[PDB]
Amino acid sequence: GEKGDWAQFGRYAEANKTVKVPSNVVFMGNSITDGWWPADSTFFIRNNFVDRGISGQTTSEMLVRFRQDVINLKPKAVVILAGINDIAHNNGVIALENVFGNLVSMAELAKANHIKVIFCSVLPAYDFPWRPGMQPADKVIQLNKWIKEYADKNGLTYVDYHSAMKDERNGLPANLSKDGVHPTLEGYKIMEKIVLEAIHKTVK
Repeated sequence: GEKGDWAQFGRYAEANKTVKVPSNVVFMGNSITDGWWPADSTFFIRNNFVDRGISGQTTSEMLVRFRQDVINLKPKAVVILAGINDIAHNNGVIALENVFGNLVSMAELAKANHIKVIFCSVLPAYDFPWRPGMQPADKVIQLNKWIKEYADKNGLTYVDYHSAMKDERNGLPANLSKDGVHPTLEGYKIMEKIVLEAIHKTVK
């Protein structure tokens, strides 16, 4: 089995100790959230957002890490962008319904702790250069259909990055992404506009 810190509790354990609690908005995510600070170093700080993205993580590590990096920070809301690394099988094979199930468990834990959930559409992806031949495009669309239907049925805000960034093959175009999965600064600026509008309408 695993030898190290599987859920990567060690990544933000120290950072959490100097976060002012109760906090404002926590961004929970994978490499897309983790890549935001190098692209725009003041995005989180100028909006009083807490960045808790960890490269390569699936919804499974996130559900386990959720208590330390979200619940214990007592935020008004949590912005969740997750599922692409589950589609890439980063933590092994997982059925798409079980990926959705992990997101539902995060939503239920947040609601039980009086945290508003802001769900984000999984970004378009046509192929994983690091995991070829997985055909993720339609899997992303199926997962987003479930996320959106859950968000609508439970009065949660849905952030549709996917419709704003997709090309004709339901992937990311070269100007928005270097690997067709992780955004460039141009892609992050599209995302910034959409998520800021969603947060300001949800969080007062």
